[PDB]
Amino acid sequence: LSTASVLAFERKLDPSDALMSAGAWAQRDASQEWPAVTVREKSQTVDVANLPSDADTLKVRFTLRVLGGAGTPSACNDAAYRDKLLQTVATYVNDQGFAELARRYAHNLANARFLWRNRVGAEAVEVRINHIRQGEVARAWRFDALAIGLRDFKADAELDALAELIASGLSGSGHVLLEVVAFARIGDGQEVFPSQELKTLYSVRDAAAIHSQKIGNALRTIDTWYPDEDGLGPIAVEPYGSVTSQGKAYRQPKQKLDFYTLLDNWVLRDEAPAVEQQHYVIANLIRGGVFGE
Amino acid sequence: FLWRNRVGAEAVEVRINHIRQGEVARAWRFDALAIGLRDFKADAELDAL
Amino acid sequence: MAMDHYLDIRLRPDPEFPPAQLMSVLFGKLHQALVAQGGDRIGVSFPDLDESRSRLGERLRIHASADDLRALLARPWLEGLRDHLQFGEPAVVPHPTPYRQVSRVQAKSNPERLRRRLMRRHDLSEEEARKRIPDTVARALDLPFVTLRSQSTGQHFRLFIRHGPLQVTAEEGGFTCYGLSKGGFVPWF
Repeated sequence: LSTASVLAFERKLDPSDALMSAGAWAQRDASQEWPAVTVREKSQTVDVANLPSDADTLKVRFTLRVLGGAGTPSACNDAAYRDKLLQTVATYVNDQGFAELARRYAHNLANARFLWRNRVGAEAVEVRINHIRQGEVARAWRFDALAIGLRDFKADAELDALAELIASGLSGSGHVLLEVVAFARIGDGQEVFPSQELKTLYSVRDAAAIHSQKIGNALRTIDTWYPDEDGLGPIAVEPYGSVTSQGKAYRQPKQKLDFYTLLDNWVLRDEAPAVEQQHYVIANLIRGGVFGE
Repeated sequence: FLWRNRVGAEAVEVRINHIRQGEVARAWRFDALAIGLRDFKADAELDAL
Repeated sequence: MAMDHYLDIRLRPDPEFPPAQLMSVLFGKLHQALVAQGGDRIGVSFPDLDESRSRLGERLRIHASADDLRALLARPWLEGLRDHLQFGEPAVVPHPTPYRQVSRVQAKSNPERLRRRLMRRHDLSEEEARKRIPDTVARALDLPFVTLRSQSTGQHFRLFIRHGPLQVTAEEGGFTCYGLSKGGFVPWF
């Protein structure tokens, strides 16, 4: 038995772009017709996003499909590696649910980490989540993103309901479509940060916006079992687990915390790792990507 | 023909028109999620098409 | 020498903002929620400073008064974003007090502002003032003078500080409404 020369996993937890608008606080109950944040220009030329003169509240809206089928590759040469991988991931799914990873994803939805630098120094940020089965809200959640932490993971009732919904979506037990709204408080005409293009701010048809892979990076920010330091809290789940802004890179193939080494030992050689390392491995399989030699 | 555009969808339907002149001579309407993808099972309007 | 009431501030490392970005956010929050209603005693020196590697700020140390910290750390202009950094603790002032007079002032940075000043209230040659801006003309803080700037000008943060000489002497002065010294500051050590 050997490794498959081509692996390709389709991503799960597929988000849409963030349509940033603006408004005034305590009018959030009718926040459908709020005007969008328009990227303008001032000074050499730079692009600057702001707020309207009678507005102090951001609104960031996107949707999120939870797919399910998180073990089967979309392209695989071997037929023995493929069903070996399928029965290994089936062992992971039957000895314990997705509820741990899904609890951490529901926590990253629960706070407002998809707000990146429009959260720093905010007076009140509320993350509203609705459940969409048809064109009607089947279940409505409301949160408070400053109460729920960013470096630790806690418990609730509505967070456990949302985590149960995400865990049913990741296993294939149903179809989950969630829309996410994050109101905020910055000030009467301050500056908001969109994502920069190759300065140029990212936009759609006359609205500043955030890239969907940025919100996806803010959702796969889970793993606390890089065991070096908990002062940084959790980081993004990706193989050779690295931060480009930090510039360093923990979880190296020097030691054996790697995704590739753990995947080789737990698929091929049947070396079952610790439960936290296999949580990391299944989180990388939910992330997807181009694997194999 | 919806390759990845049906993977994880609420409802997928395929309606098919038969065109003789600039006019629909015979129309069909299906449910692509109720009709499977592993087996070939019979139906009335499927046998008409 | 007069750093009796002492405190610190440690911005934790996280991938949501840089250390200079976290220092600028903390400095802007302190300047908005400390000198908002005014005040007299505000001393913000580099409690973890190192002006040899060209890094102006990577740690915060507050040397303020008792009542200036009992009522200058309980507002929403200071709280809210406490998930990155942490709170502080009080410490007494020891016998070792270097006269590090830390200030909050500006420096010369205009390469064409002399032309604007001559056009407004000077009556000078604006063309010579515009063409007299070489690389060896600007004389600003080439050491780590961390300029926590806002989103109004595209130019990066230059020096904005009033540092003093670190020795075994004493030098204290009047604190402003932004956490600085106008002739000296509290101790550092």
